[PDB]
Amino acid sequence: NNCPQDWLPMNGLCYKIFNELKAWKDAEMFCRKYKPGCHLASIHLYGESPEIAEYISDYHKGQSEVWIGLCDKKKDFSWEWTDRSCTDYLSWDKNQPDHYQNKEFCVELVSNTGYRLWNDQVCESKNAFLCQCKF
Amino acid sequence: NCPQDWLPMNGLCYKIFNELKAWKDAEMFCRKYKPGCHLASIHLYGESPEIAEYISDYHKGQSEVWIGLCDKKKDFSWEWTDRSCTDYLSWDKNQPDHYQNKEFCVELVSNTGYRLWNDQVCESKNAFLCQCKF
Amino acid sequence: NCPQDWLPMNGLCYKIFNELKAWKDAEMFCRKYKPGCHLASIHLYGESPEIAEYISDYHKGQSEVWIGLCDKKKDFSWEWTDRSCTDYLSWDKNQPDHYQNKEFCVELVSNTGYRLWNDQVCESKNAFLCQCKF
Amino acid sequence: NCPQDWLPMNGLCYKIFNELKAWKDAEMFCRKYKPGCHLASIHLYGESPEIAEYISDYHKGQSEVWIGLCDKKKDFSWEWTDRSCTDYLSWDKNQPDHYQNKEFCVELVSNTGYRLWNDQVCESKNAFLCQCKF
Amino acid sequence: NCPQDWLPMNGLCYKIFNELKAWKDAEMFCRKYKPGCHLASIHLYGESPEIAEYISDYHKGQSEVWIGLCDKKKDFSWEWTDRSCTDYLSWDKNQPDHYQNKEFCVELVSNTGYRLWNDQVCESKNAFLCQCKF
Amino acid sequence: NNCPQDWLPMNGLCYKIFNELKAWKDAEMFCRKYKPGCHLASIHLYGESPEIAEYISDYHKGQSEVWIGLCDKKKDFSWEWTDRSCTDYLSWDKNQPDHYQNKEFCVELVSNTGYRLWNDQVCESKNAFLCQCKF
Amino acid sequence: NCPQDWLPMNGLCYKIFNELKAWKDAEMFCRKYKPGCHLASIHLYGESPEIAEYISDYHKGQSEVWIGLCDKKKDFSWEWTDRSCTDYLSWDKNQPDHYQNKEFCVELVSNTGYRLWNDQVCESKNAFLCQCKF
Amino acid sequence: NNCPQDWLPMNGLCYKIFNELKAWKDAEMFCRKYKPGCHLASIHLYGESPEIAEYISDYHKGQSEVWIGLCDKKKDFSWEWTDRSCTDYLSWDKNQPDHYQNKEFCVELVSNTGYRLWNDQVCESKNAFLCQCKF
Amino acid sequence: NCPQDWLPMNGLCYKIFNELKAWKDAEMFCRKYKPGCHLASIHLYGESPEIAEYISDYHKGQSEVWIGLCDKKKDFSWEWTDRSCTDYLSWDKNQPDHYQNKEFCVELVSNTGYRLWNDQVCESKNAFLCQCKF
Amino acid sequence: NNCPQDWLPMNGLCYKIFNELKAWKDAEMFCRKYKPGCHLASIHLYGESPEIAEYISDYHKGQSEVWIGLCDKKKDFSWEWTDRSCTDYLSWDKNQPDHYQNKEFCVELVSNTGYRLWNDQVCESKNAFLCQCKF
Ligand SMILES: [Ca+2]
Ligand SMILES: [Ca+2]
Ligand SMILES: [Ca+2]
Ligand SMILES: [Ca+2]
Ligand SMILES: [Ca+2]
Ligand SMILES: [Ca+2]
Ligand SMILES: [Ca+2]
Ligand SMILES: [Ca+2]
Ligand SMILES: [Ca+2]
Ligand SMILES: [Ca+2]
Ligand code: NA
Ligand code: NA
Ligand code: NA
Ligand code: NA
Ligand code: NA
Ligand code: NA
Ligand code: NA
Ligand code: NA
Ligand code: NA
Ligand code: NA
Repeated sequence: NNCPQDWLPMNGLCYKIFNELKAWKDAEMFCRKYKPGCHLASIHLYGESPEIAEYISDYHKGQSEVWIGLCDKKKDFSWEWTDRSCTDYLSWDKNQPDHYQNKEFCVELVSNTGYRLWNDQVCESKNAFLCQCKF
Repeated sequence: NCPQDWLPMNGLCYKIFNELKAWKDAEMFCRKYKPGCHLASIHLYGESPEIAEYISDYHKGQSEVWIGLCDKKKDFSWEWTDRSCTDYLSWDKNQPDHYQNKEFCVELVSNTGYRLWNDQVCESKNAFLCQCKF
Repeated sequence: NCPQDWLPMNGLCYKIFNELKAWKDAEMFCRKYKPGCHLASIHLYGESPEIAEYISDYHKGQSEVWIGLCDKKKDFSWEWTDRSCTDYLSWDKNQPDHYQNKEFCVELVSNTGYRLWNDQVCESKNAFLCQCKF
Repeated sequence: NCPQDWLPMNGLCYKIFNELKAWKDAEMFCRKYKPGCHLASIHLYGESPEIAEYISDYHKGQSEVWIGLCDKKKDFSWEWTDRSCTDYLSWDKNQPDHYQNKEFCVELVSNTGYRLWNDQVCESKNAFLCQCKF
Repeated sequence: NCPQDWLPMNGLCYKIFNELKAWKDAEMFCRKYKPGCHLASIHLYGESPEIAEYISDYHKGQSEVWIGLCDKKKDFSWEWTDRSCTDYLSWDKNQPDHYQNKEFCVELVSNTGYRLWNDQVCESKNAFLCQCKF
Repeated sequence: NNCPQDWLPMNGLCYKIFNELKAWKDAEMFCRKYKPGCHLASIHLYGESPEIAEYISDYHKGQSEVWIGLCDKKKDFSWEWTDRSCTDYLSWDKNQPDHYQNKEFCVELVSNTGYRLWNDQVCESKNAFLCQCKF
Repeated sequence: NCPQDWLPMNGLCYKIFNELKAWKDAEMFCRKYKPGCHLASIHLYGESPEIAEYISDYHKGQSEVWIGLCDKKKDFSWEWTDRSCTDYLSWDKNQPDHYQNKEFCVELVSNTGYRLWNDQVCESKNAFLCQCKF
Repeated sequence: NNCPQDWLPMNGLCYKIFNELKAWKDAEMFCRKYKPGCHLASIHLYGESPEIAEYISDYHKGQSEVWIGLCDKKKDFSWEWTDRSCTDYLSWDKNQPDHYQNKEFCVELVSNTGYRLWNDQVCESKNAFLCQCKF
Repeated sequence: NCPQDWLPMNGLCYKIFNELKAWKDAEMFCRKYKPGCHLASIHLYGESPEIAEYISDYHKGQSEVWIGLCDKKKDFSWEWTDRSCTDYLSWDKNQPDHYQNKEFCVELVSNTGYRLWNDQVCESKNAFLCQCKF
Repeated sequence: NNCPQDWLPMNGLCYKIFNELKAWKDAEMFCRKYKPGCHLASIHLYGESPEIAEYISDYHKGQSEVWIGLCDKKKDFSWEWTDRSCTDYLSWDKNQPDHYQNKEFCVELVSNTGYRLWNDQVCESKNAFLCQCKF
């Protein structure tokens, strides 16, 4: 909050991009075991996506897509944040979500959009990821 | 304003200690760890999931977990050690029950993921969850 | 900022209405009573007993009471009418049950003091609890 | 947001009622006077002298004053009727004492300026102080 | 702190007016209704459904609804009449499109539940949503 | 809720001048029984004296002094407000308090100073008085 | 906060009076209107347009408008009549100018839309804008 | 910052017990010279007393009593805090303050009560003491 | 936080840099210095004097100072790089002037104490002022 | 608010006394060049005086006077703070300000009154001085 100087402060939390390529579950547990009170980031405001988007475009090593903490654990278009927050904001890319081949149930940030809009993607895909934390 | 090995939550800092201690022996450890600490208190439906998940990830152990709830008068009058109000409950199946009329301290049950509570014999030994102001 | 025939609670204002209406009819009655009204939403363990006592003291009859929770998708996707977050639950025992796949609207149960919820058939004509900004 | 005939104190409204009534009558009178009303609960040192003058000046009559503190278990475990915490005591000398046997309700003592408390017979008729939320 | 025929939201008061007026008339009507009023501005993602449901319930008739957003410079430089920041957008599919370079005022689209926007001829006669400060 | 329109709003309390001439101990009781939560006025900040001064000069109908709620109930220079507020501000006139002839234990605003400065006075003197209320 | 015919702005109420008066008498009228009123003061870059528009809408007839800024020392020390700090300026081009003709009071320039300031003779009858605390 | 680690944070202030035995005036000056903005502690709420009590009982090495920043320098029951705070709260033990033999004008916390209640005491005695600091 | 070598003002931390850079190069420097950094934005009349004194006492050289205001689409539409609104202006005499239609980036004028603004060539190597969020 | 330990926290700012002797001109500049966002101290509340008065008395290594950031630049009783704050508070000493021999235009705190009250004195006089900083 109280954020480290290599983290992005925003609306009470601290956000950071991780360039390692991990599957969605791998990345979630990475954040949670990084420090108490960490998850894959949640978004809740129209004005948070641009600030996140620009931050990734400036500190992202590579071009890998970026996981965030939205999941469809019931495979029925009921999307949930892993920080147990409330799905009160959506920023989907065109024609998404689409459950392509019924393989996609996790959510990434699309590089083509500036990491601004969301896409549902195959869980086991190995991407970069964005942790959020309380400090 | 917590140390980076603690859980921030609603202005206080929480932490799981893996050593085994009796309820009283656990409360005293927290109190003497640093000025202004106690066995943790819970006051919101939302704090119960948050704690359960923190423990399930950082509990370098196996056992159940003490919290600072005690039936002092032994008549279902549950006080917190930190002297805060008892305005929230999260019991397990058919708890509290005073099994053998020797159970008066409260623990977090691992079979529930550490979300529900059970009254247990105070002199038994578990891990515990401290609660500190920093 | 709320009239005296209503209960003030956490910035919003509630009132039990005794005329029986089906779930849909009740929601719309609140909506058109005044701009910014819905069937009530509940978000804290502390809000439940305060609503339960208000109903008991001001409710005429022993009928059940509608609240703004329903499953529009008919698959356990519980959504409040006022679009607030489903961040709290107080289900009765063995609920929700989707009994005979006719129950999709949630009521407060009378013989629990109105602390616990039950999903019920939408056409059932109950009392209802409005929630309004002012 | 208090009306003019009430005392505004710390976010609640307080008013004395001079009609003589037993304790359970006083509590239910407030309850049904308006939604969100009970007998007064006192929580701060600074609140006792403020209620003290208010009653001293607007108590048209001469009686003791019920407040919403009672030993519902009859074993010196006192609870407020608004479900609030018991985080403050302001007893008189030699109180509480369960004198004789049935002194389980709490009254404000006129010989203290209505500042200190005495436990008294449930069924005794007194003036009473409602607190409400407007 | 709103009247009852008005919708309270995030510190301001909103109301739908069903008389059909061109954009500049609708702005001037709000302005003269009471000091400190303008055609509504919208600043949060959650504000849109709130307005969308209000209008649907209270829109006597069937029209598009003016809001206080216009492109005075006729070059995609949209400004709110209340001088607030243009920190939020909620366009309909393909809009804004400056059709035939004659569309510079913003309306709410009934075919989206009044959630999404379209740029429209300013002289078109629409219902309108005033926004006042009390 | 707010103050009534014939009252001065200042820092959460309401103040009104009353031109009736009363003894200090009658002034206090008039205020206390005007409405629950009323006492003779209490002043706590440097900037409060000008606001109270100007207000009186405009809505005062007379040339009398004005009682305020400061009292030496002990008769030994222990000045206390009737509202139980903190004696954390002083604005004494020249050579005050004086305990003139061991009879001056109640405090009045001095019209000769614009009603900005205080004077300890005989309590039985009949002056105007300033109430202070919570609404 | 305010009455329904006043402009609420940043915790105060503003209102224009179309009667013509000399500066001194305008100030006197505001002060004896209601306790806690003066000629208006301006402190933020963003307030001047908010006032400029309010007047342009509710000013009947035409003239210039007084505000509560003057110079009693007769140099260039401008003091508000509400004793607030002179921490914001907004003069018209080449103003102030002491056009030694009794020019020591400030008015709003209709040629700017009532946004920028000008020093003009005190005795000149102009309209005025009061600033009240409700 | 907002309280070191061996200090007790409470209601926006920091507190610490010093077991070095000192006189009441000596203890005051010790605090004031420890850091800018320090005094012998001040108590203001019914709930503050037991939090202090529990803290002292746990962290007080030694057995003596404990000074707090309340004294009667007018020697007439005019009790005032050294930090200029308002005497808006009392917590005396039974039969105190008793000005025993007109020697007692400084205040201490009483062991018999768990350091919860107060006692007026000879200002020259040697007790431990409780500092209070803004950080 | 705000390091002791930065200027605290209204929740953000500002620091002068004396290394001479083109405007884009100055912006990309800030953005890459620390997450949450851009060229400075200014929003209050009172912010301009405080920035001015800071630069006059801490900058080295006599270069004009860049800020993050830019006419990106080159039509007198000035936007901040940190995405805050353009609600404040402090232009210099007869500025902006798009001189020779080659000036689209905004600098501070040393000849005004670094208080007023001027549009300038985008690659004019100047000192710059970063605005960060710690 | 984030004051280091050698500074006085008060009402959101940090203050410190410097015993080095410097003129008013020089003292104001040393503060401003110490850290970004510094000036000679400003005072705005009745209660700020005794809190400053006591801090200086405890930490002043000298017998000298103390500069504050108040001066009459126009030279006509238009007292203006150097931090550009409002002159909303006065604490003038006895028979001050007095422009003694039309030479005194800057303001100091006098040791006579425990550094509580103000005197206008000579700009070029070399006194101790008090800085005020945002941290
Ligand atoms: Ca997809
Ligand atoms: Ca058990
Ligand atoms: Ca059911
Ligand atoms: Ca008794
Ligand atoms: Ca269009
Ligand atoms: Ca006298
Ligand atoms: Ca002129
Ligand atoms: Ca004693
Ligand atoms: Ca230029
Ligand atoms: Ca002098
Ligand atoms: Na988030
Ligand atoms: Na807790
Ligand atoms: Na609700
Ligand atoms: Na209460
Ligand atoms: Na709006
Ligand atoms: Na007061
Ligand atoms: Na103003
Ligand atoms: Na204290
Ligand atoms: Na800024
Ligand atoms: Na200051």
